[PDB]
Amino acid sequence: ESWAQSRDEQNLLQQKRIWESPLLLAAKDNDVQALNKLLKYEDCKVHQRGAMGETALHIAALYDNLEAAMVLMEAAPELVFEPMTSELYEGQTALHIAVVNQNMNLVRALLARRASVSARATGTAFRRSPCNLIYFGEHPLSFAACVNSEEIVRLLIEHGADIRAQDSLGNTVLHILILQPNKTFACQMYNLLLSYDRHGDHLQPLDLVPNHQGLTPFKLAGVEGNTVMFQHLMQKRKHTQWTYGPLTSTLYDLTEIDSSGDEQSLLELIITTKKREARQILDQTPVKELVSLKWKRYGRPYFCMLGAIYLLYIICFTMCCIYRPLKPRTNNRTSPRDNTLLQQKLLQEAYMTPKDDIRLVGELVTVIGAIIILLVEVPDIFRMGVTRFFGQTILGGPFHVLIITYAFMVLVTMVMRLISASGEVVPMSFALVLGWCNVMYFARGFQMLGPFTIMIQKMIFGDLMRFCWLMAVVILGFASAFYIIFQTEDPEELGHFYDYPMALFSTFELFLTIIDGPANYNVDLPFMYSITYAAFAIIATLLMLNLLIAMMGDTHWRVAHERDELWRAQIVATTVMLERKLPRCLWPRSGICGREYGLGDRWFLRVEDRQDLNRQRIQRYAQAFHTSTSRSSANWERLRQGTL
Amino acid sequence: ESWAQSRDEQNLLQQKRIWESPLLLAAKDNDVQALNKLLKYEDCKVHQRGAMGETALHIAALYDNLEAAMVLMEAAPELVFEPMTSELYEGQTALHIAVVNQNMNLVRALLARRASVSARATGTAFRRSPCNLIYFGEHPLSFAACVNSEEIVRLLIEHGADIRAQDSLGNTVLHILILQPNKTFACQMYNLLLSYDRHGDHLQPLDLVPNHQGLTPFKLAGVEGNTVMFQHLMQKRKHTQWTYGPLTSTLYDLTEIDSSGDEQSLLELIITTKKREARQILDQTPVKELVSLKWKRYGRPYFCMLGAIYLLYIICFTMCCIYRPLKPRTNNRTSPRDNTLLQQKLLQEAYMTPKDDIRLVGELVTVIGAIIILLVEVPDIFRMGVTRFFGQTILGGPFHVLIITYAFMVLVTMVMRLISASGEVVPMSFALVLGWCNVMYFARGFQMLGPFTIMIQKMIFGDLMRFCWLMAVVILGFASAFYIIFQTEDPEELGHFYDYPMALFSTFELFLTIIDGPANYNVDLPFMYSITYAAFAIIATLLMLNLLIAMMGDTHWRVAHERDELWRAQIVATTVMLERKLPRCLWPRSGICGREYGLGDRWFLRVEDRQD
Amino acid sequence: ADQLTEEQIAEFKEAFSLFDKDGDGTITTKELGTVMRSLGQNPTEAELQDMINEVDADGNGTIDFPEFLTMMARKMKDTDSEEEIREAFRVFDKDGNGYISAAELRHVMTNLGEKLTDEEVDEMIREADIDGDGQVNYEEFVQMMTAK
Ligand SMILES: CC(C)CCC[C@@H](C)[C@H]1CC[C@H]2[C@@H]3CC=C4C[C@@H](OC(=O)CCC(=O)O)CC[C@]4(C)[C@H]3CC[C@]12C
Ligand SMILES: CC(C)CCC[C@@H](C)[C@H]1CC[C@H]2[C@@H]3CC=C4C[C@@H](OC(=O)CCC(=O)O)CC[C@]4(C)[C@H]3CC[C@]12C
Ligand SMILES: CC(C)CCC[C@@H](C)[C@H]1CC[C@H]2[C@@H]3CC=C4C[C@@H](OC(=O)CCC(=O)O)CC[C@]4(C)[C@H]3CC[C@]12C
Ligand SMILES: CC(C)CCC[C@@H](C)[C@H]1CC[C@H]2[C@@H]3CC=C4C[C@@H](OC(=O)CCC(=O)O)CC[C@]4(C)[C@H]3CC[C@]12C
Ligand SMILES: CC(C)CCC[C@@H](C)[C@H]1CC[C@H]2[C@@H]3CC=C4C[C@@H](OC(=O)CCC(=O)O)CC[C@]4(C)[C@H]3CC[C@]12C
Ligand SMILES: CC(C)CCC[C@@H](C)[C@H]1CC[C@H]2[C@@H]3CC=C4C[C@@H](O)CC[C@]4(C)[C@H]3CC[C@]12C
Ligand SMILES: CC(C)CCC[C@@H](C)[C@H]1CC[C@H]2[C@@H]3CC=C4C[C@@H](O)CC[C@]4(C)[C@H]3CC[C@]12C
Ligand SMILES: [Ca+2]
Ligand SMILES: [Ca+2]
Ligand SMILES: [Ca+2]
Ligand SMILES: [Ca+2]
Ligand SMILES: [Ca+2]
Repeated sequence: ESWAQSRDEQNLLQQKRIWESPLLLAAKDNDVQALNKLLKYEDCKVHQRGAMGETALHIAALYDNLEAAMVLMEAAPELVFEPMTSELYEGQTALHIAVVNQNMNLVRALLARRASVSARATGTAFRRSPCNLIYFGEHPLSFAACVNSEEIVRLLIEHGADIRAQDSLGNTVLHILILQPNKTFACQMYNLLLSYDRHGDHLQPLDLVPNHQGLTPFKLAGVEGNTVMFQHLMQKRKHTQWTYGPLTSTLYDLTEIDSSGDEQSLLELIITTKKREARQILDQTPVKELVSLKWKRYGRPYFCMLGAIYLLYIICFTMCCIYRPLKPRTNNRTSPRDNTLLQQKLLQEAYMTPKDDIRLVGELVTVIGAIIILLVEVPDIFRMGVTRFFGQTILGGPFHVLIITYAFMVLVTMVMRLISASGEVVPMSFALVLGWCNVMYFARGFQMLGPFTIMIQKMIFGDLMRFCWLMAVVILGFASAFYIIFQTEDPEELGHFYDYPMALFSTFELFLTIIDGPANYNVDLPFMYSITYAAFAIIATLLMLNLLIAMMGDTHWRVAHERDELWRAQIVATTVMLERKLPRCLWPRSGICGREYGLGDRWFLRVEDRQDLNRQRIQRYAQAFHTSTSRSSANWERLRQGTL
Repeated sequence: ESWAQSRDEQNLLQQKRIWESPLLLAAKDNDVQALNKLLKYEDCKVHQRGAMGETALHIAALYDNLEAAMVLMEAAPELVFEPMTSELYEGQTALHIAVVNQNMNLVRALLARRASVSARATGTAFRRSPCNLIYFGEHPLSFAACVNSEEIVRLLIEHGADIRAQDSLGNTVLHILILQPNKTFACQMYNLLLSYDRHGDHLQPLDLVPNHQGLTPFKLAGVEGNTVMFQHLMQKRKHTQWTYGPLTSTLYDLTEIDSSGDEQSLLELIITTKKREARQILDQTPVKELVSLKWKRYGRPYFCMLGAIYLLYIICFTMCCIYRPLKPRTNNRTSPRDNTLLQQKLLQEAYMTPKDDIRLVGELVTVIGAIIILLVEVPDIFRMGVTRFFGQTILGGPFHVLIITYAFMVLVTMVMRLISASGEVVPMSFALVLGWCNVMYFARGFQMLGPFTIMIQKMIFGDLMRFCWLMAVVILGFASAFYIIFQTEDPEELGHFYDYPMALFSTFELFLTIIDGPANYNVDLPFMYSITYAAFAIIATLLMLNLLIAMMGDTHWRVAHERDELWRAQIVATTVMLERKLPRCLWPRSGICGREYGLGDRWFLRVEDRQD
Repeated sequence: ADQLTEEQIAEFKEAFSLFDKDGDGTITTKELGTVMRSLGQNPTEAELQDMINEVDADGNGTIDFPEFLTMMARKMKDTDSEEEIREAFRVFDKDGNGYISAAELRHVMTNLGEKLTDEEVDEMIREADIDGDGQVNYEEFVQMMTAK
């Protein structure tokens, strides 16, 4: 936060040093007459600095003064070199500024003066951060490729640029074009920059070299959500086999998409990244057909066998909690005889009958099942991460936690059974509601139940959590109000509020209207009570519980095409998980191999389709070569009013 | 599923055989220089095959090489014949490929070489399936008519095509034009193909011959939902009588629409098909006025007389269940004296008083009414079907099942009364809630109650069924949790959870908030209970019951013009049912006959309107 | 051809694509022959030879995308649009493909209330859809503003 305060003080100080210098001020406006008067002096300070460590040539290039800049190069040719020496704009030369301002004459004048085309603008104002508004790169070729100047890119290559210039992030030129906000003009430059490669043997062509994260330009478009760049890179990886009328048969290349992937493959990059714009690549031309062929064939049957093994596991655990051992109460009821009702307790040497030998089999099924959970899930938590990015995988989220907490509470019950501890009701009654509500994990493989389980999650971390802060405000105010009213009275004719922990649990239920409400009709209640309960029932039942339904109802139609995009991404996350953990004897590799068909060793997936025949489009571009309704039109005027 | 895996292996193998053959590769690109070097040899394998059983001429026609294809015809004229011999593209000749690629010079070159214009592309890649992306037909005239090339259609007729070419489905050329995805250009070809008929006497003109399902081109547009082709075929079947200013009086022909229909007529085809695009033909120009004249005149009064006979039937059955015989308890209360409250039981020789002779009349009304249901409904289930397509008629759906299950449970009660079995409460208490909720069938003839009964059905098989899977997950988790908490305690001060069948029935009701909630306030409840019930009431009452109202409220405005289209189709299904089962003494035939007006023997319906 | 905005290049890119039915960047006389036969015309082999050779600056014999972009800027019809409409379209279009969709008019209408059914979203599309792909262009988007 204080860095932006310090960065603003740098820019105001730079304007101070220009006004307080006769060279820098004259180089700022244009003052071509004033430079000849100063530079003819003896000690006219040609290597003068500023706040950004800039010279007079950096100023003349920044404020776009071609006439003043040539005068500085004539009187002092050493200023074409010597970049800025500040921390912020470190390494930025005068050639960098002329390229970003997209000047054509000043760049060509600097290249005649033997400028460095391989300098590095390695300051903190050019690095990829959310603080900086731009990420252009480090090299002059990277600057010219991002401001969309094809003249300067062609000019820089002819003067000996390097096409394989890598940053401090490792990004080449082709990686930087993907990270730009103008998708369409980045495609036009991407064809240009590969066109001037054409001799890049190197055992690495050009667009296959990765950055320091191991990502090619194809996979970096997959992570960053460039839908436009992704479709442009599909042109290289398809082959049209035959065109039979309105029917083509293309042949996509699954060598960087399919998750056979001993390396990190594209379906793992998209499904683990946090951006909500990368999940739109799951609807493109090779990826949508790849997931469906995995899910229909081998994804759904293996997911419904794990849904039936887990369901018979949690029935076997349930009947060990129903038939758990109990003996009648040993000593006495003599705990104070008006508030005790427990009459059985836990047994120590439970296994001494044949009916408990069946249960011992059922408990060893449970405990072995609780170890297997902590061996397939915990060595992914402590190994692939130190719990920094485990929370939201996609939005899938809690079912990692609910299956760890289940396997913990079974093993707590194992400890309390061996040492014969007292209360096993507490570790069990967590382990059942954690156990059965984890069956909701297996409702993502059914289209009926899929998008509904996402809306349960988007209410708990949202429109139910913001209601439970303003519920606990209310039922602390009224429960402490109802407590002091019945504090001075008789706690057996109306005992909803005799303890303060009980008064919090009555008012929590009167807010929810699940218990009835304090009324006796034989004895005179306090006169203050009927006032403060009629005040309570209006802002509990008439206002705030009818404001959840108005708020959950408003949300449910707004996120109603996002939860359908979230469900199609829960299938991809499930499919990649089932592909990784299962052995290779099951789950054959997707696509057709190419060894016995003369295509190499890579794996292909063909897709045929019937496209169209749209006459009005194709006839308009052909001549260019030559040698229900009523309320729809109401909606467009609603858009014209909104636009205006 | 494995067929598409096998079909992909065929296409990759075809590209292998082309590259591994010097003839087929040279015929692929164009290589007109390379063909003259190979074909001048002695054994240059002119009848060479591939994966699809194709020749070099099939390859040159597929990749659109006019120059290479003529060289193959000069060096070997036998390749114009000899179609593909694979299973997938069986029978496809080289003329078929030149027509689908819409080449004009290659077709005319093949017709000079005496090509077969009556060949059949009878492979598994041309049949009408959801696997294939196209259904073009079998004949070259069928191929040219579907890719919209009027030049090649005129070219094929002049060289002796057959205008009545029928497929393996029986479809003619005019049937295939209806099944195409471009509706407007199919209308333009439909006029062209009839124009070249013009001598089709045959005792069958051209567009009256059916396919192997008995459907004409007019009725096939009705089934498949071609609204554009349906309005185009109405031009033949109307007659403008007079035009009086802004007022015309047309005269539609009800000879293939009206369900007098000893054959299968168009109102039965639309109302039984599964497509949701065929129900838009119920709003067109002769059909909308035909249904309303049936429903207002003879459809609604006969449906409200069956609604009043059935209502007095289910009152007569109700009072036989109220006045059913009971005697006081015979032996003892001695079943274990803390959990028994029943104090009457069923009588054996019930009919021995004059007040039960009235009921015997009322029960014979019921049982005879239960046989008549199983004689007008079961001989349509076992006869017209083996229960393959009984389920969703339109969406009407359950009322077939609820009236069979009612007539079954009455006859179970007849068996248990004759053999004097013990429990008649179980077959009756089904038969009443099945009996009275079937009165909701008769709410489709009232516009107030019509579209509301459809929304009850579209929630039960939808937004209530997906909630009851995630309700039974919750009330198995908490009911097994609440059971073990009160398992170690006293089952009379708070006995909501003493049995496991009772703990499932308490937590089902605490989820619905219909019973109150376990609270005693005299004895100390378990400390774990107040935690796990406050956890329960948040995700039962505050979350998930307020998420039905947010979900049923979101659905109700999305399907709010579909349920109005579903109601206007429930009237047509009711009208056709009432027309079929009632005799001809009632229900006069719709429209005006034409015997005494000089129009033939067919039946007409005039509609006048003010246009603009 | 450096006078062309972001939305025109996105229109002309797929316009290049449905000519080129082999998945590269080369219009041979073959692929323009496959188009002109599908228009019902009889392409003269001299006419197919001329139209490629007329606009092919490099001399390879195949029209690529910068030559198809150079030709289309010659044979550009016109556009004289507004600042307010173009800034509206670039915000409405989210992924930047040069096209507003049926999935992207749901977002604009949810932004200002306006409960549409998914049928009524497609009923908005077909009114602005001049040519037809189920998408509204930038040229079609301008057309639905200055109509009044
Ligand atoms: C002892 C006998 C009866 C065998 C019992 C084995 C199964 C009942 C257990 C053992 C390991 C379990 C699996 C361990 C890990 C996972 C991953 C887990 O993944 C998530 O939670 C992803 C969603 C998220 O990001 O939260 C879902 C449950 C699952 C498949 C579990 C399903 C149930 C399994 C197969
Ligand atoms: C915004 C509110 C006013 C909505 C309008 C509803 C009124 C008709 C309700 C709400 C508040 C109620 C009052 C709240 C407090 C009291 C005091 C209450 O106390 C007594 O006089 C009897 C003593 C006792 O009840 O213990 C009697 C009912 C009464 C007048 C209630 C009568 C009905 C009132 C006016
Ligand atoms: C002694 C006397 C009173 C006998 C009783 C005769 C009537 C009360 C019964 C006999 C036949 C019954 C009919 C048999 C068949 C049908 C068709 C049935 O249609 C369906 O099942 C709905 C169609 C769909 O699923 O969409 C609705 C009830 C109805 C009219 C029944 C209404 C009640 C009827 C007229
Ligand atoms: C009908 C579907 C679509 C809704 C979801 C099913 C379950 C969530 C509900 C509905 C039917 C219910 C069952 C209907 C019948 C019974 C028998 C009945 O058990 C008893 O005999 C004990 C109670 C008694 O004896 O009074 C009550 C519990 C139970 C299992 C109910 C438990 C909760 C169930 C399974
Ligand atoms: C999601 C929640 C946190 C939103 C806000 C609601 C809270 C104010 C509720 C939810 C859980 C409730 C607690 C659940 C369990 C108990 C134990 C129970 O206390 C007893 O042990 C019995 C009373 C007695 O000591 O006599 C009732 C109070 C208390 C703390 C409840 C007090 C009110 C709490 C904190
Ligand atoms: C306190 C003890 C007794 C029980 C507490 C229950 C809580 C912790 C459990 C039980 C029910 C669970 C929820 C059930 C359903 C969903 C929707 C799913 O898409 C993500 C997980 C999520 C959001 C679960 C989160 C954790 C949850 C709220
Ligand atoms: C278990 C026993 C006692 C109860 C029987 C209830 C069942 C058989 C009955 C009661 C109410 C009935 C529903 C009532 C309403 C509708 C809407 C209608 O458009 C189609 C039928 C449908 C969907 C019925 C289906 C069957 C139904 C659910
Ligand atoms: Ca109540
Ligand atoms: Ca090409
Ligand atoms: Ca070129
Ligand atoms: Ca878009
Ligand atoms: Ca368009």
